[PDB]
Amino acid sequence: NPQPVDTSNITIPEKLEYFINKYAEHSHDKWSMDKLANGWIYGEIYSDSSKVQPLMKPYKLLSEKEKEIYRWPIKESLKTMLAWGWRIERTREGDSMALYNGYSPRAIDMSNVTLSRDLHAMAEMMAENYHNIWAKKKKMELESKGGGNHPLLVPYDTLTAKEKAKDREKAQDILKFLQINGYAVSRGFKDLELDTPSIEKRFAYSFLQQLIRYVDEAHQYILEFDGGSRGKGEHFPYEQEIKFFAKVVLPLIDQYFKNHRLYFLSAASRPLCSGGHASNKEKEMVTSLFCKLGVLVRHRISLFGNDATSIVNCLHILGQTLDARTVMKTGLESVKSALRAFLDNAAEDLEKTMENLKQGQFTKGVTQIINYTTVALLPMLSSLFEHIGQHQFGEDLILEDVQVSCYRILTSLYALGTSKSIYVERQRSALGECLAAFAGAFPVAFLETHLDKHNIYSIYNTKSSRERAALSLPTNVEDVCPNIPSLEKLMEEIVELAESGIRYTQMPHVMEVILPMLCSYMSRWWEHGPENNPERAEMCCTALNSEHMNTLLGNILKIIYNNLGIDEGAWMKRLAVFSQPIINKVKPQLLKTHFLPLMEKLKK
Amino acid sequence: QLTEEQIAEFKEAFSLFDKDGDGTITTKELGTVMRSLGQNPTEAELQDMINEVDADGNGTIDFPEFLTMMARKMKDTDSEEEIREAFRVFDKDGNGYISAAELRHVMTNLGEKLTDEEVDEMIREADIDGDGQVNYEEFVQMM
Ligand SMILES: [Ca+2]
Ligand SMILES: [Ca+2]
Ligand SMILES: [Ca+2]
Repeated sequence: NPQPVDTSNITIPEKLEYFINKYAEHSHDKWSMDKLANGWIYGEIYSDSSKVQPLMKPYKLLSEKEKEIYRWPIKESLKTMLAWGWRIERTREGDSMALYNGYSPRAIDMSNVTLSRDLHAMAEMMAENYHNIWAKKKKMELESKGGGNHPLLVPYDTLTAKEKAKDREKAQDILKFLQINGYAVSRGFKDLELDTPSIEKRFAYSFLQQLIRYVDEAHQYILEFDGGSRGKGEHFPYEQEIKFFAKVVLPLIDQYFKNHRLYFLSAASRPLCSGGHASNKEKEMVTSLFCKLGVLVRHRISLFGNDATSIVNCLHILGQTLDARTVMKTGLESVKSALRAFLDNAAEDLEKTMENLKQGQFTKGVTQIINYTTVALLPMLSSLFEHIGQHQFGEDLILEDVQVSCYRILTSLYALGTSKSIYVERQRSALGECLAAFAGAFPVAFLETHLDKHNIYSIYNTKSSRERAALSLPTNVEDVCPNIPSLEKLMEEIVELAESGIRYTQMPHVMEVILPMLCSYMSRWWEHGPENNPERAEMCCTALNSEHMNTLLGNILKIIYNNLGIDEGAWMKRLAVFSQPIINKVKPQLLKTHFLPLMEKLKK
Repeated sequence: QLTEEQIAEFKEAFSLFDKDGDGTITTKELGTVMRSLGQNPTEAELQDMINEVDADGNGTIDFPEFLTMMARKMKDTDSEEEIREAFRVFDKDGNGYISAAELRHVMTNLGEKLTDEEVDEMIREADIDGDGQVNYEEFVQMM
């Protein structure tokens, strides 16, 4: 269906008439040359039957109508170019040929000089329009005949090069004669303003508003499913919407956040100095989306049809893609409340887990919360601490009130680890990596309170004696989290652990919580002690010495040596994931002749 | 009578042989698979053996016919038995947990060249249990 271009509203101007007459003369010249080469020469009378042609006469002597069939295509092409919004500006040659003012003509060839690329696209498009006008007239001709579809009715782009040849050649030669005259025509519009600082134009920003209000719609859908959960029939018209959510949005979030993790993590910080700057508001709303997704997945696992693992992976990758320092330096109250209520939700969740795993041994909500605790929660908290400690943004993320929230969560988690059962044996592995991440996350040395006072960046000292009482602070940094030992205490624990040589089946919780704990603990206080921060003397978070380092290495290696005699198991293969930071930690000087015995034993 | 996930596993098994995606296994399409397994068939042998399974007689067995031949045999426990059969033979270590080191070593048999380190990135995805060394339970998670 060809759509017309309207040319009635526009009309031809009069200063253009000079070039119009000039190009009419040029067309007469080319046509005269064509007929001379064809053999048509001047005739006494205009007779078609006598097979002669008088019209080699000059354009001064050509009649008015013959000028009209030159002016007609010319002025319609001009009307379809001015109707496009292509302005025409002032040039020099009008004034130049103003101060000018058996014959063989000669026509300038359009072939030599070449057009620019922008006006080449312009010419190709306007030749597309001229082909469309040809399609118009050919189409009315085809309803007139009634049949015989012309194969050229296909669109301009569908046409081949030979089919495009005539219309294109018209484009080049007319605009080329315009430029040889000198008249320069261009786009009529220059852009008025660019809203580049607006984050709204960012595709990620738009996709994210989309994601949050679909997440809110899904939350309302879950509220509907909850209001129908008191009834017996949960089959609702919202089944299609919830399965669309589950099999589209969550996979789409998953793929998007794995493909653009480098964008999300760093606002062009380490990579890609040119671009990839994730907006601060974008990071804010990404954290909001993560928080509301965590709220949605909570207490509602049983409704999901085994895609809860996919949701867990989505929440996991969102955790690796979270940012915290940007939120703290510039954060919106909704995100602040979401994070505070998420820590609180973890609080009562852990509390009710200790309550139910003990009380309700013998007796659905209880089953879904138990499954959540066993699988869908501990890797979640581990990944949270993992990105916190990886990016060190936790320094200001968990600065106020979240030190005490995280350290009481540490008390609950440590009590859960010290408690043992079959489900706890099944999850011995998770506590190791989780507490590793939390120890690499916590900014102050939550083990040793001794030098945390000397560290300025601490909950109690930074918030001082009045916000001390305002927050959930009992005025004692170490006592607010009682069960957790100190560095000193864990040191004697390790030394008599080495001197004892306990079996895994006896104290599984010890090596499956504390060893990765310290293995990822140690990294931050490298840079926060005289360890890798020789400067900032006596102001460091903690102070450690190479002698103590070598002693603890000797204890761990000797328990591993005793532990080679029980196959050494894949459970230290589990601990090996966070021992990889330890084997990057270890200096190459040790990698010369201090540890070669143990990797030789591994080669055994 | 056929259990719902079995047909779903029969879905994918049907597509494992239906490369073209139309749901029809032509003799040539089936034939290329049997050369890939080493056996060298005659065209008559393939077209003879394809007739017995074809109840319709169209010359190409569709999935409803494919189910009938699948129902002909006792795959009562052969599915997970083969899964364990592979886990036993892929367990070159014999520790009960299959290391990632020989994961590259058996996938090379088909001709793949994926890097040594990246697979243990993928085995870590398989090791949601975090074992660092894949067992049958991880294989069950895989399949
Ligand atoms: Ca058939
Ligand atoms: Ca193995
Ligand atoms: Ca494993």
